[PDB]
Amino acid sequence: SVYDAAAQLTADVKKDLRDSWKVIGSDKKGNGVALMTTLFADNQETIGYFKRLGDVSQGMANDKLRGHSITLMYALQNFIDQLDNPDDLVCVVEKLAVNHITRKISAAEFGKINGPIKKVLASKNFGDKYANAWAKLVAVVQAAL
Amino acid sequence: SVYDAAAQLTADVKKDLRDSWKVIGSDKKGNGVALMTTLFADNQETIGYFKRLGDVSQGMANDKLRGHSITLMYALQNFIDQLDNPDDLVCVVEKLAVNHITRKISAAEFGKINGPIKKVLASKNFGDKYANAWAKLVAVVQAAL
Ligand code: HEM
Ligand code: HEM
Repeated sequence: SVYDAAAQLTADVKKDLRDSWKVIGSDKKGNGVALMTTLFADNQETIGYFKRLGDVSQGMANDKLRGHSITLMYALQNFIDQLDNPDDLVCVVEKLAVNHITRKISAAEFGKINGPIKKVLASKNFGDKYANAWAKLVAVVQAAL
Repeated sequence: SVYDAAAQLTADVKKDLRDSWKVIGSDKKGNGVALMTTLFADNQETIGYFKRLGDVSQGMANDKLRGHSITLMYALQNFIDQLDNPDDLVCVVEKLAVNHITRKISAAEFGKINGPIKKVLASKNFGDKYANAWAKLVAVVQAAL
C-alpha cells in the first residue's frame, strides 16, 4: 500500500532527501523550471499533456509554466516536511495522486520524472545515492497510481 | 486587475503578513483544518463544493480533508514566499485561480474565507490589523477569478 511505501523510507534515506532538498529547494523558481524543461527535452512525448501551459519552449518567460513550476516545488516541500509522519505523508501524496489520475497519468509515466530529478541533483553535485533516495520518494506516489 | 491588486501589498502589509504567518504557518495541519472546519461551520452553503472530501464534519479524522488542508497551507506559504517579486506572485496566484474557476468558485464566494482567517488569527492573538492585511492578499486571488 501507499502506507507501506511511506513506512519504508529509512532514517538514512530521509537524511539524504533533506540534505539535498536544502539545496535544490532553495531556488524553487530556477530548479522547478529546470525540472520541467528537462522533462520536455528528454521526454518530448509528454509535451501534449501540458497544453494548458501554452508554449513550454519559452521557459522562464512563460508565466503559466513558471507558475506551474514554482507550485510543483511546493508539493515537494510538502512531502519533505511530512517525512517523519507516514500518516500525514500518505494523505498529501494521495491528494496529489488524484490530480494526476484525473489527467490519466499512470504510475509508469509519473516515474519519467526520475531522469530530470537525477540531472537537476547532479547539477548541484548530488550523486547516484541521492538520486536513488528521490526515486524512493517518487515510488510512494507511484503506489497511489 | 491582479497587477493593481498586487500593488496594494505595501511594505507595511507585507510585514504584517510575514509576522503573522510565522505563527499560523508553524502548524499547517492544525491551522489548516481549523480554517476549513470554520468555513464549513459559518458558511454551510459551501459544503456542496467539497463533495470529493466526503464527510467534512469529521474534521481531522477525515484523511481527505486533512490532505486537502495541509496542501492549502502550502499554497499560502507559496504566496508569502513570492511577496518580494510581484511578477512571480501573480503567476502563482493565477495558477491557483484556475483551480477554483474550474470548480465554479466566484470572487465573492472565494472571499468567504476572510471570516475564517480572521477567526483563526484571533485565536492566536492577531487582531483586525492582521485580518485586514490577509484580506488584501485574498483580494489578489479574487482579482483573478
Ligand atoms: C515529482 C513529480 C511530480 C510532482 C510533484 C507533480 C506535481 C504537480 C502539481 C502540484 C500539479 C498541479 C495540480 C493541479 O493544480 O491540478 C501538477 C499538474 C500536472 N502534472 Fe504533475 N507532478 C509531477 C510529475 C508529473 C509527471 C512526470 C507528469 C507527466 C508525465 C505530470 C503531469 C501533470 C499534468 C498533465 C498536470 C496538469 C497540468 C495543467 O494542465 O495545469 N506530472 N503536477
Ligand atoms: C485562502 C484561500 C484559499 C486557498 C489558498 C485555497 C487553496 C486551494 C488548493 C491548494 C486547492 C487544491 C487544488 C487542486 O488540487 O485542485 C483547493 C481546492 C478547492 N478549493 Fe480552495 N482555497 C481557498 C479558498 C476557497 C474557498 C473560499 C472555496 C469555496 C467557497 C474554495 C473551493 C475549493 C474547492 C471546491 C476545491 C476542490 C476540492 C476538491 O474537490 O478536492 N477554496 N483550494
